[PDB]
Amino acid sequence: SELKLKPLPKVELPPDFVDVIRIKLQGKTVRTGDVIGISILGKEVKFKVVQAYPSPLRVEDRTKITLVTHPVDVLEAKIKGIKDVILDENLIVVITEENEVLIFNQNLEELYRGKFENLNKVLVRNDLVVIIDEQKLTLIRT
Amino acid sequence: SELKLKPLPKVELPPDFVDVIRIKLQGKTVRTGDVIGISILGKEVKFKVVQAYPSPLRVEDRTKITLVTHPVDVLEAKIKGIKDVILDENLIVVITEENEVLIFNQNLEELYRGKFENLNKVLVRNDLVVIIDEQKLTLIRT
Amino acid sequence: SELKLKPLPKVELPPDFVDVIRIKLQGKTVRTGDVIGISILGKEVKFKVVQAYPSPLRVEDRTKITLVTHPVDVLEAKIKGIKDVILDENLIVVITEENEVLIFNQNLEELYRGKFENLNKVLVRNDLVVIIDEQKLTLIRT
Amino acid sequence: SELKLKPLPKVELPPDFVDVIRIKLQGKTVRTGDVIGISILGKEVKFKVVQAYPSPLRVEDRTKITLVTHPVDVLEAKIKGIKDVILDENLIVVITEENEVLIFNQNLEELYRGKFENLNKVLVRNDLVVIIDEQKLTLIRT
Amino acid sequence: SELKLKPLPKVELPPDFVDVIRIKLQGKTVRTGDVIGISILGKEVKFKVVQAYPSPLRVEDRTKITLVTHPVDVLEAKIKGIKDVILDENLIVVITEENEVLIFNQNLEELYRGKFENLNKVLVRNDLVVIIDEQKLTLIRT
Amino acid sequence: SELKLKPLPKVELPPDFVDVIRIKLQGKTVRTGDVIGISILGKEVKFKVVQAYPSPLRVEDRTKITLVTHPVDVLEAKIKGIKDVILDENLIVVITEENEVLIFNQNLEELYRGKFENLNKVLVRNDLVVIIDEQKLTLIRT
Amino acid sequence: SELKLKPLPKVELPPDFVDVIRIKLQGKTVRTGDVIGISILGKEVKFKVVQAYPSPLRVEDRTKITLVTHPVDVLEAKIKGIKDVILDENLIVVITEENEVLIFNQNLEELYRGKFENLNKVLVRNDLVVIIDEQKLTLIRT
Amino acid sequence: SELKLKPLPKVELPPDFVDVIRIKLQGKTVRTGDVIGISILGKEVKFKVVQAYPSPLRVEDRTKITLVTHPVDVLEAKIKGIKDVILDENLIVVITEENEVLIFNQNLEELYRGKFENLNKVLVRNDLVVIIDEQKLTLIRT
Amino acid sequence: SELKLKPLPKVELPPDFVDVIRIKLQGKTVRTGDVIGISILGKEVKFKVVQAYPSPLRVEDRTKITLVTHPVDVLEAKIKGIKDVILDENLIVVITEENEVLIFNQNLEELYRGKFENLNKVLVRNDLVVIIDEQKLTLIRT
Amino acid sequence: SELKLKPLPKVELPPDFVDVIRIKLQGKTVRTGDVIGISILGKEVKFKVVQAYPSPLRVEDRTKITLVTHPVDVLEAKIKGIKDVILDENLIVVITEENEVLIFNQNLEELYRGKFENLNKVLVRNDLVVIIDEQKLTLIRT
Amino acid sequence: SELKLKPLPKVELPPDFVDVIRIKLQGKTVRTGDVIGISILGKEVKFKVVQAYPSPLRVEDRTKITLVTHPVDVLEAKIKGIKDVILDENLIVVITEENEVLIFNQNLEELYRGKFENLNKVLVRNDLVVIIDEQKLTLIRT
Amino acid sequence: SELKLKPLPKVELPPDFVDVIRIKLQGKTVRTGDVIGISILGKEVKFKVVQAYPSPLRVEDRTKITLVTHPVDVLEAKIKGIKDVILDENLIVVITEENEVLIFNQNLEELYRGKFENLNKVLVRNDLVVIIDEQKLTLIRT
Repeated sequence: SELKLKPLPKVELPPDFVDVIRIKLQGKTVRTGDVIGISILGKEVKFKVVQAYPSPLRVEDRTKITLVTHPVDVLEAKIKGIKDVILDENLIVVITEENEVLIFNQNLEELYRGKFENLNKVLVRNDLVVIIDEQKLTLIRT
Repeated sequence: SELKLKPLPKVELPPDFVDVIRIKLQGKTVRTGDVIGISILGKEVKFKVVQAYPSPLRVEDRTKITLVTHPVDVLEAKIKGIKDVILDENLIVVITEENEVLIFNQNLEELYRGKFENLNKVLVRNDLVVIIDEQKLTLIRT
Repeated sequence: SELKLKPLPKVELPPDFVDVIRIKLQGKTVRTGDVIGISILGKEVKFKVVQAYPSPLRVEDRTKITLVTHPVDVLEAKIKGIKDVILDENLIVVITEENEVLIFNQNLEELYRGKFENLNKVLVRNDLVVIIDEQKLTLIRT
Repeated sequence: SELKLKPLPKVELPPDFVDVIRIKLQGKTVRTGDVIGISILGKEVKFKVVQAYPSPLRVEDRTKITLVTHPVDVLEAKIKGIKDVILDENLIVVITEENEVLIFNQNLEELYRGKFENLNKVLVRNDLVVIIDEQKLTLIRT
Repeated sequence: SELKLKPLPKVELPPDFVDVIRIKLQGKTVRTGDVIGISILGKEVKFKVVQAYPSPLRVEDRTKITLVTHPVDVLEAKIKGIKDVILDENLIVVITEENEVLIFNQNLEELYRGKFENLNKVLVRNDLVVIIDEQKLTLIRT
Repeated sequence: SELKLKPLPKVELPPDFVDVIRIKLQGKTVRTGDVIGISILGKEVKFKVVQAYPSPLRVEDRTKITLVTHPVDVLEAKIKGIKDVILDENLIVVITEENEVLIFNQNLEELYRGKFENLNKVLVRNDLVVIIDEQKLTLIRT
Repeated sequence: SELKLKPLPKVELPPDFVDVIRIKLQGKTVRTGDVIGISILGKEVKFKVVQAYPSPLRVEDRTKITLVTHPVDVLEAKIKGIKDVILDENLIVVITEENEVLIFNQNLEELYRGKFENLNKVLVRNDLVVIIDEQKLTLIRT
Repeated sequence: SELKLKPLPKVELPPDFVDVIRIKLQGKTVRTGDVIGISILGKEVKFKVVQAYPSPLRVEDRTKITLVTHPVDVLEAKIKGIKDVILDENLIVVITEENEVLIFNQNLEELYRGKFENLNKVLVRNDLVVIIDEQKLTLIRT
Repeated sequence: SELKLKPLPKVELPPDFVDVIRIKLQGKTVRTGDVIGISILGKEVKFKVVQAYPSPLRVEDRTKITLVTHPVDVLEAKIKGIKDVILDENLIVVITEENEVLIFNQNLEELYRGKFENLNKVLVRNDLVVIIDEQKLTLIRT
Repeated sequence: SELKLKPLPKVELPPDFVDVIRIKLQGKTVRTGDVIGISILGKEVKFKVVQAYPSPLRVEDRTKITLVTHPVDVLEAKIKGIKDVILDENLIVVITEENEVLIFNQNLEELYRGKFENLNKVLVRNDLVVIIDEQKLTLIRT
Repeated sequence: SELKLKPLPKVELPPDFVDVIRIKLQGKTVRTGDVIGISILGKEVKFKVVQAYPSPLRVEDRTKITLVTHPVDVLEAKIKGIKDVILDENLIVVITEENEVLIFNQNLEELYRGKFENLNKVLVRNDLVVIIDEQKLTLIRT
Repeated sequence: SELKLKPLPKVELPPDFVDVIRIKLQGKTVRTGDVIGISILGKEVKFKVVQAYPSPLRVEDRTKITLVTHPVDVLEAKIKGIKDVILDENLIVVITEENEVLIFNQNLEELYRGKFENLNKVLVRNDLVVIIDEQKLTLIRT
């Protein structure tokens, strides 16, 4: 059991902070990507579960807990057969090998999913995504 | 059979509202872009059909219904044989196989429709669209 | 007990979704602002705990659960005696009545806290915050 | 009683089309934003009701019907007792007499509705809406 | 009878050009604001009727004709009691003393006209015009 | 004979409006690009002759009259053998196969015409047009 | 033989003024850019020679005279064998066959003239002109 | 009596060239903007009169002559009783004591001159000049 | 007594590392901006003292230590009697009670130091700082 | 052995200060970025080691010491086998031979370090770093 | 007598550098603003005479010599009775109490000097300076 | 002996100005690139020594003097085998064929010089220069 946590955006640390975390999170179920509030020294402190191994995970006394210190949010998305990726202002447009078009925002939240038998083009400009086959024009607004 | 819906007023919903929607829409025909009013907790709540796959579609028991929490709009324009598309600042220009030029705005409302026997090139910059054939030059001011 | 949850960014909804949520979240402890992953129909779905009443809260069979549908993140911060607020690009600068300067980012995460006996000025431009008393100049970079 | 209409596809019309439209609308109720399909020369053409004065209205013999060649769109939202409005980039923020805050986009689609007991100031910049009372600071991220 | 004409954008001038114009416009009816093509020296030349006195006017031998030379389009609109004018990109918003709102483009074509019993505010930003009374919010897109 | 007219920016339509137009324009001579004021229902209404076929044309009983509905100004200019067209801010530069350079504005008014025996280059930037042969440099400021 | 003229004050002209101008310029020499004063109705009016084709030219009876409205100016610089030209923000950079570099501003006023034995490349950005040969690097600051 | 001059080609001059110039201009009249050719070392060199103080002026022995390097130009327009001036992007707008409005470009070339009986306000933005009096609204499009 | 620290390499830390830091730094003197290397898990890890309140400070047992997860920098410049401060694009200009002007960059590195007997005004725009006294004008180019 | 130094406060120095600095640094080890305090005229002045060649270096008698008047800063980060680097707005992204990705800011402070087994492409835009392999897509939000 | 010199952009410093400078500049005449090359350690080094007090000055054994270290160019110009200063892009416009207008560039080189008996206004925008009295409008383009 | 001088920015010229300059520069030593103030007609006039042949040079009666008239600063730097030059805002980056990197400002003052055994890349963006070999990353801030 591994818990990789990231304080948001900071934490005042008491002595033996690991024992405290273990006691406060004892028996809880945790998944990768979760955000958990923990009462420390009388004040609420949020932690992003950067990684739970495995996920989900039940926090036990044997669970190893580490602090993540990078001032950056890491977000992942499993996508089968990525043909091309287009990047605009807080827009991420992914086209798959089977002509499926996906639209994500800055938090990597899936804003749009579409299937297109034929697929001539996909254009991106600012808030706009235009999808072109040989029968219709599809416009998607963010 | 797939439905992606979202409420027009951003009100809080009971989690089983999907059942109410299913029984209400059972056997009815739904297209992308439709707006359907449904009584919830004694008040009518309007729902926009963000996407229907396919469209049109007849709601069955095995139809997947999805709640959307983002202001995505999906617009379509049925156009036969799209050869190429140009995307500029709030202008969408479409050129077909039969040498037709169509001009849309950012809301996919048609601003112009035209046919050209000969057709060499099509240029777009800001509010201006220039169309070049073998005989004449056509200036279109948006 | 009240749980106001917001799907991120969407959820495919099964019949009797409330019973499912109640069963999956049964006996868990939840605070306002948390983000929880829930396995639904074989797929992981994240929910932002928009509000837990009270907070923290232990999910029981009597707990009323509602879905939040607004495509917007609401973030709150309790600050005693707000004298003035300055707003720049993803920067929120707050000055208190007792000459305390606070700097928040776009996620309302406290980036900086400072106490200043005397306080002549606070200036903001882009990434920069300049703090002026009668003894030193304090610059804070975001 | 006045109707301002425009065709959705920008096609060439015979000058007496208004008569057929009149026979179509004789005795019907029409509001601003309505879409009316009418057969012209054997093909269906959709017309948008750019404006109806008043709205709603029942078409009579003395109802004036006007063809519009400009791309104006008119949207309205009934809100009782509007105290103040802030207009930013594709954001419309409305504050009522009872300290209610509503946030719309450029299509006048509701992004948020919230009520606030105390209310000192409301600041808007880009995607950010800051609401300031005497106790806490509320950040709304669009 | 007086005709004030403007070449668009130029005219090659023959001897006794006044007699030429008089003969070519023989028996025609002319209104202020019209644009007329006249065959001069074997080439079509466009003239803006900058002013017809009176308007409309029937061109006779007694009609006095003068050339306007300013490289600028002058457009006029009679409005009783102008309270305020707001000016943006190719947008002219006029508010009268009796709360009438008018919206013109760069060619002074009346894009919008509205009456509002109560009237708190009128805001303009780019393509958007927002009108605020004490009952509803009106959004106008250009 | 065909007359394609566009109301500017709108027209209140009477019954049998085609007969009305035919009667009002009876015996008049019309060229493509003309703008004509016609008194309809007691108010002056401007019509752009979007196209007269042929041009010029004498309106007769056989003349087919149609209304144009596109919210766009279409301007045409016959140019023999267009080699290349350059597009900048409200500037349209056309180069012919016989080394002639033409410069138009946003209204397709011929601002400049020039012949150049030799012709190496034509560069465009903002208001400036630079023409290069093997003997001199020509600068044209708009 | 062609003259393109325009009055300096944009005042109204009698249509036959060209005749008077002709009497004034009979047998005289006219160049591009010249300013010619002519008495009309008892008052002097100055006319700029927008273009003289060719220039210089001797005015005859067969000289074509055109009235111009738009404020176009034509500037020329005789330079033998222009190899390439770079056009930047208010900077015109010319390179000749024998490796001569000349720098002009937007008024075609000569800012610099220099000769370089070897000549590899010439770079331009804003106020800076960088000249690269086989021996040294030359920086020219505008 | 002062002359500020500069050569048109930026060529190297002998330090005593001013004497030769003096011999050339003895007893002649020199104005601001004039171009004077003078033989130096057997080759003609053109000199622009950057400034003549005053202008016009008759050259004497007591005339001060200054060599200027920087490409400054001085343009003037005699206008009696200038009440106010508005300076925008390549537009100079002048309002006189008797409510006359004159519009110039960046070359001080007159684009428009107009008289208005009453005169409330004058607004300027980009290409648009709006004139507000007690009777009508006048739009001037540059 | 307060310490806000953050690691220079963004490595994962054991949660009780604060104990190690406390025992390592017990009785030592620490100032804001200091960089202190501390052995963790057999590897030296450098920690930047983001803020020490007060500074300097001697680490005790009751000293609060905070982990920071963001790239905040805190810079200070001790300057006696600061009258006013101007913040522009990457320039910070300070004016004191004793008429001293100091110029810093965005990293708070001193670019200029100057004293002025008389002192009227100080203007800042981009790279230029203009200083106006009763005698002379001083231009400072950054 | 070469030292390039500059004073932190921009004070006036006696020309022989380098001697005192030499006596201060005799036999000491100096690296790039070091800060060295030296008493001049009775007051301590800090000097930044802008560059040391080589670094580290031990000051000898034959060590060259240079006074610098330009505001250049030089930062370096030892990274074994740098495969590629992408430079955006205050973001420096480094990719190594072993497919390691490191993200730094404009102060060369480490924001992130991560290792990726497979690695097709890395895209950068504003605050966004997108990492694309054959299985998943990784978004890094700065 | 004081000489304040600044190396451009750096100087390698020999022992007893003051004696060296004194010997190399012995008996030379120096004015504020001069730039002098001095051979030091076998290499030419430029020094800007940041200040000579008095100016001019003859370097003698009594002359006090100091090094200036600020990474900034300081330029001064004595102007009697400065009423107002306007600052634009690389443009500095100064108006005196005796209605004299002076125009400087980024290097404080006097680009323009003008006297105006009456003086209503001075407006600055980019390269343009507009001067308004009660008889004429003066435009100065830089 | 030849002196090529440039007035900054102007010079009032007396009769026999060459003799005057020769007498005023009597016995002085002059280097290429120097700036010298000379009292002429009672006013200090600055001259850039554009070229001294040879350099340095002692002004004698045999010295030939010419005036340079270009309103531009010409700066030269001898660099053997220039492989590539990158140009940004007031930044000039030069890479030699033997992997030497040099960084100059707008005044061609050598801001940075570096040797790199291995050398993969050099990137430039605004104030930043990044240098990449196979062992370290070098960042240079301007």
